[PDB]
Amino acid sequence: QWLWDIIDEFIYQFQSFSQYRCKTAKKSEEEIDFLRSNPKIWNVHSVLNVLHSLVDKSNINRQLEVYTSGGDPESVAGEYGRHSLYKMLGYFSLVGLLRLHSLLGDYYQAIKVLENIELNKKSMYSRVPECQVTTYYYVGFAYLMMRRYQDAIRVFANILLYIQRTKSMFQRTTYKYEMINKQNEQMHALLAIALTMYPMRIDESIHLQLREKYGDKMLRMQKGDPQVYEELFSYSCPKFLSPVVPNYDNVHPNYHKEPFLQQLKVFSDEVQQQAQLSTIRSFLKLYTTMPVAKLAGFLDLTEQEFRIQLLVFKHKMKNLVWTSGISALDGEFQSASEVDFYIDKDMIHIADTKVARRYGDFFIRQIHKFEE
Amino acid sequence: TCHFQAFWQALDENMDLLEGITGFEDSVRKFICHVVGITYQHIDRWLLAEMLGDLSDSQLKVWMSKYGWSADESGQIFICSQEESIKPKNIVEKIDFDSVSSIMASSQ
Amino acid sequence: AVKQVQIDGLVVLKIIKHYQEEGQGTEVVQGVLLGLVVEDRLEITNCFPFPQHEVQYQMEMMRSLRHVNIDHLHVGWYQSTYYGSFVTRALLDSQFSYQHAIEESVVLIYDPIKTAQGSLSLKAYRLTPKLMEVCKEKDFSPEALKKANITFEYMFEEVPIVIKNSHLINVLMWELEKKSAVADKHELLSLASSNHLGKNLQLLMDRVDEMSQDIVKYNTYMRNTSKQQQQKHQYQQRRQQENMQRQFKPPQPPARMDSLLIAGQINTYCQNIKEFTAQNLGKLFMAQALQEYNN
Repeated sequence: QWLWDIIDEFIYQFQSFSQYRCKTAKKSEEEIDFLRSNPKIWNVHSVLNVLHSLVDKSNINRQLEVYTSGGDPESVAGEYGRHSLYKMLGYFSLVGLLRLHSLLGDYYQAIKVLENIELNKKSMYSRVPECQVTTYYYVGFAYLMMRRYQDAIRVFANILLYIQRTKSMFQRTTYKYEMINKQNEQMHALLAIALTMYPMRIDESIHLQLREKYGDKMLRMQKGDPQVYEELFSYSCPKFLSPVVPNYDNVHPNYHKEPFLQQLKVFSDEVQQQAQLSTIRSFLKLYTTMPVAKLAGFLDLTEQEFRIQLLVFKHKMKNLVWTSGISALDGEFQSASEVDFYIDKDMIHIADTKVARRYGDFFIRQIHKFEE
Repeated sequence: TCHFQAFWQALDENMDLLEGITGFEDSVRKFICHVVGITYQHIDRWLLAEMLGDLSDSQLKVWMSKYGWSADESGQIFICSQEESIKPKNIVEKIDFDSVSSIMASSQ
Repeated sequence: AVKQVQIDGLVVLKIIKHYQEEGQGTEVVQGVLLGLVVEDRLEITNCFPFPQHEVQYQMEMMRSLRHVNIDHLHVGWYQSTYYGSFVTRALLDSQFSYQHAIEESVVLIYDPIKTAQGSLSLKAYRLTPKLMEVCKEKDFSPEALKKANITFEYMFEEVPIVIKNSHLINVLMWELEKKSAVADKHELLSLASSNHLGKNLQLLMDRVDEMSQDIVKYNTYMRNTSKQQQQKHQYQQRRQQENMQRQFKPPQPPARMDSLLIAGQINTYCQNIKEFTAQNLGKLFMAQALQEYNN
């Protein structure tokens, strides 16, 4: 207990948000002039959705462990929000991509996200920095499971622009820069753990001491080890649903692990499937041009039971990606370049320091007129 | 992981819902003629129909007339050229006039 | 202040004439500048230079300029320097000498090598009033430095130059251009300079090593004071416990006008080598269009 007034204080406002803002608040003037003259804080409309997103995850784990079917904050977040957020005449505020990341976000607690190109299209307003960290991490983890892996370098590079120019000034992240920037580079490095070794997107971004901490992990992938499905799965384990708090822990019947067997046990068996491609990619190309004697020379050099090994060499070569045409007369395999890219961060680091040289001069030129 | 001896020759066909859906053979081989086009430039048609689940040449030429396959004989099969999938993301990638002129206007 | 500086044609060609004959290896050579300032525009029509060694030389020529009915009112003084480095205490001392007689005064610093590789470098800069402020009270002291605030953007403000002539010079420009040998203008688009870039950066590196020298001792001045403040507060707790039971020099810092002089000198490297940067990169990128059809 001690958390039941935490929901009940804020959901009494969240009851009103479907009531006021969808039904009647297109010509509502009297609540507006209360919010201009009385209070001291101006940013409550970004407080009132996003702190309500926090407090409902605090009570989804509470209610779903006390009521399975038709939970009450499953009702007030899920069954009230979505048509009430977008559909009305123009809410000329910062809520534009904010409300769809609730609408995609409540489409994301249950795993059924299929909608990436449709919400890409519909936006006419600008982006919030709180919006930008969640939306590449949401659709990139969607593409981590929906396996657009050659564009997964593009989605997780987009989040890592890293120019903060810090704005705190009263907790405006909220609580979520350092945790989620830890998150999005980790699955990015776990992309370099799963999809070995095509990025070359964390090598030019960050230092090499952190990349060797995963570097201990990714060399376990290659020939031999059973924990490589497990280190991929357990480091994603606070990232699948992210549950925050139980209020009642009674294990006689548990009645909280039945939603855990919903997501977690069936999500783990596909992490065994993730490093299977890494066992297809367990020969990095060191010998890539062969005769037909050295394809069968590759059949016995990889493993025993060499003839017929082509029934399991095709199992060793075909998971999503592998491209070479084989000859039968002269036996020529083909060779696909692992080729270097070149330094574009010399350009970007001019733009890193030129925004910093102007802004260190921008903020502190006010200082020369604040105190002198 | 492309196991087909279980799928076509060791399949337990006791359930009628496999024929209860229409065209399961034409759909799942449409998955399979798609995936072979990446991986071959020459394969014989004996080893082709073995991994396609034991249908004859009386139908093998019909399904290969659909999907851009020619039988260049004894035994090879024409999908595509050589030079597409060396795939250079090459060394010669460049910096253009307009890609740096954002910064070139302010230093000048 | 002065918002505009403007030239007649006679000042510049005699500015070349003290580079062209007089000193050739590298010489600081210097002059006076001349003109009247009609309101909001400093009009330059003349100069006469000084050899490499004064006011008696300067004032005797003033009668000579009056003898032929030519304008004789001293506004400022010019100086030739090396590649980017003109900023010294000696010219700024010799500039506030002329900021004091007339309220508007100028350096047009003529750099003959930046012209010979490229764009015209005369640097027509003027003194900011807040750097006029600190020398009139003569407090080169860090306590008034922050109240009479000097930070390095208003360390030398720049006055833009607009070229002016009579129309008979435009006759003589039209007269000369026809009757001449064909002097092709090709020397701007040169597309090899790495020692013009090299000595630009090497003269920068010794001043940042001079700047590294200044803040390494600035640790030691704090290492002098951080011991001595606690040692005297140890002597506070030493001597105050003494008189209950019965009943020195602080250091100077490095003198902070040189630390502002090095940042404004490194400010001269920063504007020019990055203006040098796209200058060569423009002729590199037009040469991308020169190889572009050739297979």
